[PDB]
Amino acid sequence: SAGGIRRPIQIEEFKTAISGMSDMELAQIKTEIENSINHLQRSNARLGKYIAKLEGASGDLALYKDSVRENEIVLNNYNERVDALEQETVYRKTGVDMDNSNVDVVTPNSIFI
Amino acid sequence: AKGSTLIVVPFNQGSKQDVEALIEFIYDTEKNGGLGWDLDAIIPFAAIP
Amino acid sequence: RQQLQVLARYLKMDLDNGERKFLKEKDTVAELQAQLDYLNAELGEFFVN
Repeated sequence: SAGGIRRPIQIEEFKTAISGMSDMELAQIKTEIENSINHLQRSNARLGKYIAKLEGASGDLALYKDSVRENEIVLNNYNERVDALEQETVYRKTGVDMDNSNVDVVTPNSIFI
Repeated sequence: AKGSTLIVVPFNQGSKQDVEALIEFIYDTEKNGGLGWDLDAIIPFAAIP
Repeated sequence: RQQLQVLARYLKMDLDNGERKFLKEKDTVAELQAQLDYLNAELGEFFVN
């Protein structure tokens, strides 16, 4: 699918495209993005080790730092795209009177005549 | 107008007891908790359709 | 008296259950009688008979 393609996509164009799809297509995209999230989080775990190993000891440290900084920009797009999946999902679970006040029967005419 | 008064009472024409009590309530003295009046006119227009 | 009481408690037997239901019904007697006494007054003895 064109949604969740391992690279960051603009949200407003996703927020429209998500509307005109089938429910099984949304579940396929939702599965695909979560796999993409686990791919970056296991990537950031590996980048986290190479930070903590060298932080214990400044060339080839800033290059690890902007690599995990860049992954947070792409990951910020993923859970924003997952947030649009949640909002599209929840839109599809909506779609005696003795006073002569009423009838003035003191008068001969009021009865029905 | 001057000298005019109006009294509203809840009332059931249907009930015997209410009729007897109402007439007593008009003519009984103020000191026994009445009006102490004497009627000059009766207009019994009440009825149902 | 006390020896009886503890056995009644053991049997989960309520001694006063009768009188409770008795007191309840005589309250409804007075209630129906009050409604009866009213209509006798509103119609007169002769009318009802």
